[PDB]
Amino acid sequence: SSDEEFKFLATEAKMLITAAERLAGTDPELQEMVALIKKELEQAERTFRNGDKSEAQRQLEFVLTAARAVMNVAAAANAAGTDPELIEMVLRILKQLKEAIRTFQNGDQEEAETQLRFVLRAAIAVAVVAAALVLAGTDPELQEMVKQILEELKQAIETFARGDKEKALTQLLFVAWAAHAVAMIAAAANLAGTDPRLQQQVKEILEKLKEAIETFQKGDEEQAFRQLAEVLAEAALVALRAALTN
Amino acid sequence: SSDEEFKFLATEAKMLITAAERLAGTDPELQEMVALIKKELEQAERTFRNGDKSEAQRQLEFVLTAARAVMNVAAAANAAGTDPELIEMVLRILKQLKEAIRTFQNGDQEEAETQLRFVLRAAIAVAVVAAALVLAGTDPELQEMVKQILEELKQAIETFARGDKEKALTQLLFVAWAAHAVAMIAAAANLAGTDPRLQQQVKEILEKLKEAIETFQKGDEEQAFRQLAEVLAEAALVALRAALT
Repeated sequence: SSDEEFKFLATEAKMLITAAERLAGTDPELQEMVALIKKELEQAERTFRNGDKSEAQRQLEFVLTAARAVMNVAAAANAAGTDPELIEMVLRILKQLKEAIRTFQNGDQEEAETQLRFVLRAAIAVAVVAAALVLAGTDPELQEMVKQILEELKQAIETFARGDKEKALTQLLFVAWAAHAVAMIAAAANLAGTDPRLQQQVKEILEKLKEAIETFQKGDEEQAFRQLAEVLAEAALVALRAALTN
Repeated sequence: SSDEEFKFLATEAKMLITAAERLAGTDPELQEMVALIKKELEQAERTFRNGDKSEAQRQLEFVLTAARAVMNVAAAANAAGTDPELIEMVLRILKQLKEAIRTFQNGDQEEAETQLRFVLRAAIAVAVVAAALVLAGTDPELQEMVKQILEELKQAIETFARGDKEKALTQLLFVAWAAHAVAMIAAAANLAGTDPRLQQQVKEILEKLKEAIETFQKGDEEQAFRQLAEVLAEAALVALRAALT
């Protein structure tokens, strides 16, 4: 569609791969996925130099989203440490990413792009959840919430594999925001320290997040999504307040 | 065009509007921009009920990108405080978002969508730098680095305004990853605390990022982008190490 956009896409794609290669470390599964996506990047470059440029761009745009996914998965695998629940989720997201790449190579591009839209959001959510658990430290209330978000992401991935992609997409949207909220609450509690004023505001916002999850599980989706958007804003503000004290 | 996709985009777009309203506070310029995007959202919902559902989704997909940009701008202005450099970039990005919305309303949808590609990424960048400045505290090296990122972002906005959209997008891409790098390094410096061994690693990684920016300013973009990509991974790894102590 444009030579200028191709070079721009190729530059960021190599950047995601370079970071993914480093974050993958010694894990053979992460290294295999990065090399697989890297070979798809170089295949799109040969097609741009030789054959169809508009087709090479569509392959590059797919490669870009796969590179960002594998980089978040690799970052999630590092922060996950030895937690089996997080490690298990990294494996499920990796397998679905590999299947989507095969589906794109096979020619079913619409299905593969539909799959990666779900895979990319799940990869970012598990990275944010993994960082939240690390930031939570030894706080039991924070670890319980992070574990509660993890199982919700597990149900969304399983619902997607069952066939109901629409319901799984709605659940993954809720999981993605609840993950971003708990990561800021955990960062707030870390930055608060021994300050009793900020540590009290963290518990209150943490209670509002649990209520938003309970609203989603009950059935009121419209009210649950509104409650979560409010919790995320408050979590960012309390994290800003705590960081200003340091 | 799909009904389930439209309902999905509308739910997410309302989430961004809701969060942007709280982050904007009493800012009259921010709340006005949120209200304009919110009215475009409701306009897309009315078209979905009474007219072309395919055109309503195309409008809603533009609204979603605009709503995510105004949320990051509100978060940036909230975290920026009275910082004049960050304030200056906030209204410049806010101004560009306004023109792109009026462009979409005039019928030129392709030019408006190309504008939001620059505006959204710039809005996320200025929000990350603003969070990096707060995490920096009084650290002069982290403050100087944050200012260096903001200068590159200023050049990218001005180059985009002067016509060369290609060069501006390349610099804005560098600005975005460098912004994410300084935020993780500043978070690592905060999480390290009084650990001299960890602060040396944070200090050295900050220097590797400074060298990456100098390679970009020298003209060698290819090597500068690889260096920035390597620094970003190292910044994420040192913040994890600092958090585990």
